[PDB]
Formats: sequence, C-alpha cells, structure tokens
Amino acid sequence: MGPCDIYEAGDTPCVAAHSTTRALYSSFSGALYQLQRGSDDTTTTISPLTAGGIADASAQDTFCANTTCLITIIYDQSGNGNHLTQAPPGGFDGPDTDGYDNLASAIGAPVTLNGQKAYGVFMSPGTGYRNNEATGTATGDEAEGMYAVLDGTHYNDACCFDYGNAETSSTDTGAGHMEAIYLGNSTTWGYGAGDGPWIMVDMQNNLFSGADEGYNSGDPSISYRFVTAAVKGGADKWAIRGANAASGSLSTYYSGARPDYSGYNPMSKEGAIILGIGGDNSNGAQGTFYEGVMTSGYPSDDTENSVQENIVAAKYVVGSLVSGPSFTSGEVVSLRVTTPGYTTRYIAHTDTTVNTQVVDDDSSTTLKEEASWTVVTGLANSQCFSFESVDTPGSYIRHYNFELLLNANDGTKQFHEDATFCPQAALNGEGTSLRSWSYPTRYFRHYENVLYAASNGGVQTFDSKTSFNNDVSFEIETAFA
Ligand SMILES: *[C@@H]1O[C@H](CO)[C@@H](O[C@@H]2O[C@H](CO)[C@@H](O)[C@H](O)[C@H]2NC(C)=O)[C@H](O)[C@H]1NC(C)=O
Ligand SMILES: O=[N+]([O-])c1ccc(O[C@@H]2O[C@@H](CO)[C@H](O)[C@H]2O)cc1
Ligand SMILES: O=[N+]([O-])c1ccc(O[C@@H]2O[C@@H](CO)[C@H](O)[C@H]2O)cc1
Ligand SMILES: O=[N+]([O-])c1ccc(O[C@@H]2O[C@@H](CO)[C@H](O)[C@H]2O)cc1
Ligand SMILES: *[C@@H]1O[C@H](CO)[C@@H](O)[C@H](O)[C@H]1NC(C)=O
Repeated sequence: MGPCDIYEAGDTPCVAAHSTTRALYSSFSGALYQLQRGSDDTTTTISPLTAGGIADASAQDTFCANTTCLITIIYDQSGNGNHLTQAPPGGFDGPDTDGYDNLASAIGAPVTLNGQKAYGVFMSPGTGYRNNEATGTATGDEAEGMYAVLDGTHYNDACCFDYGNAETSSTDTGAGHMEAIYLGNSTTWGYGAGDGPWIMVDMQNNLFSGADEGYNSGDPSISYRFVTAAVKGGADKWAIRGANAASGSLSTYYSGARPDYSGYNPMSKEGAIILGIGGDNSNGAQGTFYEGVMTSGYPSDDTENSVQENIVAAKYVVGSLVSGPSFTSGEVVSLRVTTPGYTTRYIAHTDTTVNTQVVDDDSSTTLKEEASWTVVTGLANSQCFSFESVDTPGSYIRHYNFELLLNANDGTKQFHEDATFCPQAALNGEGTSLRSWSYPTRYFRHYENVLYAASNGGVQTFDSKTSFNNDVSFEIETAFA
C-alpha cells in the first residue's frame, strides 16, 4: 500500500498526488514528472522503475547528460488531472518570462530511497508551480488533508514556501482563501518556539503556528533533514503534525478550533494548488519538495500515522550533490577557460569583479594570486565547496544579482548560500562545471570575460544559450600561487 492507498482505506482519498521521487499508489506506473533539457528544448517523462516504485533517476541522468534540465510538470498521480506547471504571475510577478515564476532544476535535490537514487524539487527564490484549474480539491469549508516530505534545512524567512490549497486568481482574496503547508522562519505573522524553521498553515494574510496570531509555544523548531508535514482542516478544526520522515512518528503541534480572528471560520477555500509560492504569487521563499498529496475529507490521525510509517519505510537519505573531478578542502587551484578562443584565460578577479584573464608563467605575481583559489568546505553545504581568494583570505566567490563577486564572508546564511558551489562533471567533458548550491539552475559562466551564475537560457543577457556548455566548463590546474 502506498500513501494514497492508505488515505483511500481511511475514506479520505487523495485528489492530488505529486512526487518526483516515487509512486504514491502501489499500482501507479505512469509519469511522475516531465523534464525539459536546454540542448534542444525537448521534453521527456520519468516514470517509476516498477509499478508503485521509485523514479527512474538513471533515465533522467541519460536525458540530461551534457546539458541542463528543468522540471516542467509534476504530474498528479490520482487521475484528477491536477498537474503542477510553471506558476503564473498574480499579485506579485515572478522573475521569468511574462512574470511567470522560474522552473526548478532537475538536479538540486538528489536523494536515495532505500538505496536507489531519485531527485526532489529544489526551489530557489522566484521558483514556483501551480494549478489554478484543479478538480476534486476542497472548496469553501469542505474538509481536506495534505502532507509533504520537505528538506527541513532548506528554507528562508520570505513569503512563502507553501504546498496546498490556494486562490484560483493567483491574488490575495482575503482571510480563509488558502489552506497550505508552510515551512520556513518567517516571523511576519506566526512563529513557534526557538529560532525556526516552523511548519505553519497559510490561511491567507496569516501563517498560523496555532490558534493565536503570532507566537504559539507548542510549534517547535524543525531539526530534521527530511520532515513530514501533515496538515488538515475541516469545519472549525485544523491540525499541524510533524515527523522525522526518516524515523519514528508524527507529533501533533496544533489541533483544534480555527484561529478566533475574522475571516477564518468558516473557510473560503478555492481549490487551486500551489508549490513553493504564496497564494498571491509571493515568490521570495526557498525550499525542497520530495512528495506530497491533498485529500478529500479530514484524515484520521491513524490514517496519517500509517502514511508516516510508509514514508519511513521509503528510507529517504541525502544523495550526492557532486560529480566529476572535484576537490579537497585546502587544495589551491587555478581554473582554466575551455571555450574555443579563450583557452589561455583563467578565472581571476580585479577587486570584487570576478573575471577571466590570460595568465601564464610571465604574469605579475599580483595576477597569479588573483587567478589562484583555496578550495574549502562549502559554507552552506559540507558536500559542496567555497572558493577563497589567495590574495584576499576570508573573501569568497559569491553570486549577487547573479554576477560572481569576491566578497568577505560576513558569517550570514545569505553569504554562505551565495558562496556555495557543487562540482559537476563538465558539460563539455573538459574538467568541472560549478553549479550554484542555492540556485542549481545556474553555473559559473563567463560572458564577455566576466563571471556570472548563469542559466542555460533565461531573462539575463549572460544566460545566453550560445556557447553555454563551453562557458560553464573549466579545467582544474595547479595554482599559479
Ligand atoms: C531566519 O533565520 C535566519 C538565519 O538564522 C535569520 O538571519 C539573520 O538575519 C539578521 C538580520 O535580520 C542578520 O543580522 C543575521 O546575521 C542573520 N543570521 C544569520 C546566521 O544569517 C533571520 O533573521 C531569521 N528571520 C526572522 C524573520 O527571524
Ligand atoms: O500587504 N502585504 O505586504 C502582504 C504581502 C503579501 C502577502 O501574502 C499573502 O499573505 C501570505 C500569508 O498568508 C500568503 O501566502 C499570501 O497570499 C500578504 C500581505
Ligand atoms: O537589486 N537588488 O535590490 C537586489 C536585491 C537582492 C539581491 O540579492 C542577491 O542576489 C541574489 C542572486 O545572486 C543573491 O542570492 C543575493 O545576495 C541582489 C540585488
Ligand atoms: O556583444 N559582444 O561583444 C559579445 C561578444 C562575445 C560574446 O561571447 C561571450 O563572451 C565570451 C567570453 O566570455 C563567451 O564565450 C561568450 O558567451 C558575447 C557578446
Ligand atoms: C559529456 O559530459 C561527460 C562528463 O564531463 C563527458 O565525459 C563527455 O565527454 C561529455 N560529452 C560531450 C559531447 O561533451
């Protein structure tokens, strides 16, 4: 029995079932998600390897070889047609074409499920998915449940990393017009104990950590790499439950009446589905989604408990973010350009500007140090790396407005995330490509001999698809200094 079989047995069946990692019904053998690759802009689907099984990650790796991939569609396994696609503009514009939100990388969230590789949905600020034409989802004050398995360590405080029920117009239509899982450390509305992040419920114009606006002591900080968030709502009742998705049981952090503020009882749900964004298209949040569902009816605690036991049995474990030659902490390197016409250039810097320059044995010692990089444990991810200046110790290559700058580590989460890069076997086969940990659609990329965190196509000039594979491939050489 998969999660949706368990919900059905509790007479609260799934009406939307979304996962890039696995089938959520024991008999589902259809497509889990759609990929689009940058090389030819064509698509393919990824299905489970067996009915009721795990995503064919090998088929993704094959399709995405020597290029970049985006997850274009997360299919609804339930048969209701509630597929998640690129989220449209609403109250807020996204940063993509026509104010759409960005699609996620296919490769930002590698995992294993019982030892088998799969890929989650790693969502950087400005990423979002939606279905405003959803069928079967609860509306008005009708009962529903939902859950998601999320990365409890990938979050921020911006509005809003949500999964669940939202407005069909992509605008704020008032209190009670949403009911979605939220994960992050926003303290604009609700928050819990400790420093966050918190699972809360987005009910529109409020993230609730419980019955009260603001602080609720019973909502703990999440301390799990894989978190099961289970949320449910019915007629003047709702709940927040949380578990380590890798071990043990759901605990209940809120259960009872709707918050006693105008507009939350009865609810006015609209039945649209969102992922990674707020109901009005607020698109500042980040997070990672692995699997989740929405149901018809208010699930029992027992049904949710059987779902959690199923999740634990799936055995989520962190996967490898790194491929290709890679690095050791304390190694000093120079990174040589491989693009035809520029192959004598190395990644260097002039003060804060990271650039490419011709560097050779006759260059000034000043330039040799500027073309030399101390590789250290990733500031935001210990599998990945950060690139420390030899001439300016304590300063690292970071992205800022998607340009690579050499800036001093200020100890902030923002800097750490901006300064962390995951080596990948070079897209042209010549050395390494350095993928942004925080924006895995983007890579170290030279454009007019300046370094950017560029995507393979996009809204910035330096996201040009011309020479992309070459422009993101660098040979790892002995440091000049
Ligand atoms: C969410 O958690 C982050 C990470 O701890 C908090 O980050 C701090 O932001 C302040 C300014 O608001 C900086 O001066 C600190 O250096 C930050 N700390 C780190 C470690 O980056 C953030 O404040 C939290 N957000 C809210 C709303 O509480
Ligand atoms: O007035 N504002 O500054 C403002 C901006 C965004 C905003 O977002 C709404 O409130 C969030 C919390 O419920 C929901 O996800 C979103 O639709 C709610 C209020
Ligand atoms: O132009 N701005 O007002 C502006 C706002 C935010 C901003 O964020 C920076 O740009 C992001 C992308 O490189 C990094 O994650 C962050 O440090 C960079 C620039
Ligand atoms: O308008 N231009 O002057 C101009 C010239 C070259 C050019 O190519 C880019 O710059 C080259 C070197 O960084 C990269 O290989 C390529 O993406 C991009 C723009
Ligand atoms: C594709 O990338 C792999 C890994 O770097 C490499 O071995 C292979 O040579 C590349 N092929 C092409 C056509 O670039």
